[PDB]
Amino acid sequence: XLLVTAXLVLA
Amino acid sequence: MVNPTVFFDIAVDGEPLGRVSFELFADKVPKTAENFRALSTGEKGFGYKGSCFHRIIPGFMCQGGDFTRHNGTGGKSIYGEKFEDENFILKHTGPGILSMANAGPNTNGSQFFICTAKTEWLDGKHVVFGKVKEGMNIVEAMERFGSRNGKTSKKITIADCGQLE
Repeated sequence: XLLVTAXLVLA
Repeated sequence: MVNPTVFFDIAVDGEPLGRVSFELFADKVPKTAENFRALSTGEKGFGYKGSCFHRIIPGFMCQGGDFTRHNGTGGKSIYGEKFEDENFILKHTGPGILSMANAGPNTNGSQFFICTAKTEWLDGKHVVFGKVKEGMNIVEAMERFGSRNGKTSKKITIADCGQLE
């Protein structure tokens, strides 16, 4: 999907 | 504080692309603005100069600030490994918003993203702390080097950064 993470990038 | 302005000079594989400057909202999120300001000046003897935007997704955002690992797993704040979500007063209102990337509540480090679109779904999960002042066309040009999965066709680096005012 559209997220901005640091470590587990999701969809 | 009276709102600081920071600049990044972007390079693509070493060739210069130009400068983007940011207004940091130190009047609403003083702690978060200050962490980004000092990492841009490198005054604690560590910061963003020489790091790269490791994930750019066209129509969404450009992500960078992982000066430790260069890939999304590292980076650190001037307050230590991580710090708390100061507040969610400002929203992700459109292109040019600067906001903190994290790995869940109160995990802010040094990673950030420049929005190239309105990202309302991130409201209340990520702390908005600034906006692009000058150089949005440099950001739209950086979007073109990214992909659906965020991998970049060239190494995009912050060749130099500092505070202007």
